[PDB]
Amino acid sequence: LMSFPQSAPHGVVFLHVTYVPAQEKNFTTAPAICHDGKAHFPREGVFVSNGTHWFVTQRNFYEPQIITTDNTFVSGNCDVVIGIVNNTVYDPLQPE
Amino acid sequence: NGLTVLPPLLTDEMIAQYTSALLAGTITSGWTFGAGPALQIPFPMQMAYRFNGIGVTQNVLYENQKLIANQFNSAIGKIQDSLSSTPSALGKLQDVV
Repeated sequence: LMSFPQSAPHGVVFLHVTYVPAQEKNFTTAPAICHDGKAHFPREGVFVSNGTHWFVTQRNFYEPQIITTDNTFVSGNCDVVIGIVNNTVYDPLQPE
Repeated sequence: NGLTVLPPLLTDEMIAQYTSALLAGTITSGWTFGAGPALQIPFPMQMAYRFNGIGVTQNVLYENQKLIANQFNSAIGKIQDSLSSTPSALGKLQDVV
């Protein structure tokens, strides 16, 4: 994250403030999601599953979010991606 | 004549074990084991993260994982072929010794 220098006799001491993750949990993951016969891939997150539903979260911090159109991008069909699972994709325009 | 060579602290077996642990951590956790606790992750997802890091979308990997694995296996084979073809690969270590 950041470091703070410190004066020392004939030397220097750096206070390296680093980010260390902890308290990890296991989740089921999938490389892509197939809803409208089309493959979906997360822009920056990662597909995870807690056993009941599928969510998108960060690759460095657990933050489950609904799989929406703004979080994924379509590229190709589903039968090419190996290990793709079937799950619905949310669309913010549909409620309005 | 007094010239005595001392053996290193870490033997070849310990160096091999360290290398195998590094390799296992790399293939099972990516870069998470180096920053902190090891986090299991499928290797295709690790390759997708690497491609996103080099500026390539992960769909290119999810559509050509087979070809990429074939090219990786061929490169690994060619590495051993080059190592067995000529001893000039370890010329630096040979010159040091």
